[PDB]
Amino acid sequence: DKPLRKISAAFKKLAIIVNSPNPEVPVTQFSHACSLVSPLFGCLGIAFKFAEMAYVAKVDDLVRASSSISTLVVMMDKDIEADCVRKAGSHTRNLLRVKRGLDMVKVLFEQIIASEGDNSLKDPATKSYAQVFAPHHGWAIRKAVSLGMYALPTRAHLLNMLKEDEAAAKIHMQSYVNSSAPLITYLDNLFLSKQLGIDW
Ligand SMILES: CCCCCCCCCCCCC/C=C/[C@@H](O)[C@H](COP(=O)(O)O)NC(=O)CCCCCCCCCCC
Repeated sequence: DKPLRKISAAFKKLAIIVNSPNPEVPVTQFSHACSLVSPLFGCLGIAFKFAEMAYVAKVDDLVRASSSISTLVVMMDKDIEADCVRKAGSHTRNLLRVKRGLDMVKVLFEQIIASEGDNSLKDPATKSYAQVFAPHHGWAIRKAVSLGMYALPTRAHLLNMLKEDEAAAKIHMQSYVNSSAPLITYLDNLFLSKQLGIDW
């Protein structure tokens, strides 16, 4: 019942698996881990419940994909063979949006850690969003998100919703930051090594 701990435990397993040469990452286990992140977006206010749904929709596709597909590589190789990589709703396309979700949380976590003593979430939330999603979300979406900033809870309140004190929240947020880093790099390299790009 400790959402940050579930997140930290799940991504630590992925970081371990992935710090192997030639890793075999199960879609099942990957999408499960990703869904553990979902509630964080809920904790960022009622406007951002919509950001949660947008994230949850992508993760849910990875979940359905995992019923008939073993690894993230196999998933991308299928889409590559059907030439449907960037088609709206393809597993690989959703995979890329989900990777950004993870990065989003990671940078948010960094920004929150680097802004201790500030009880407001506005600066960490806008900086992390500008960095991760500004190059990809259109003007329309970004305007909405910018409006969403006005419903942000306090820092202390967020922590209360995650049921952590300052010290514990810091350890589990830092853990996710540590674990998610090589995973994101691994996911980026999956797209780069197949010349798909990460910008679409
Ligand atoms: C007046 C009420 C206030 C409304 C304010 C609206 C709140 C912002 C809602 C943000 C949802 C935008 C998610 C973007 C959806 C799609 O454009 C993309 C591409 O999907 P595709 O075209 O392949 O179907 N979806 C994503 O990139 C999923 C990313 C989900 C996580 C991003 C939100 C995180 C924002 C954090 C802000 C603290």
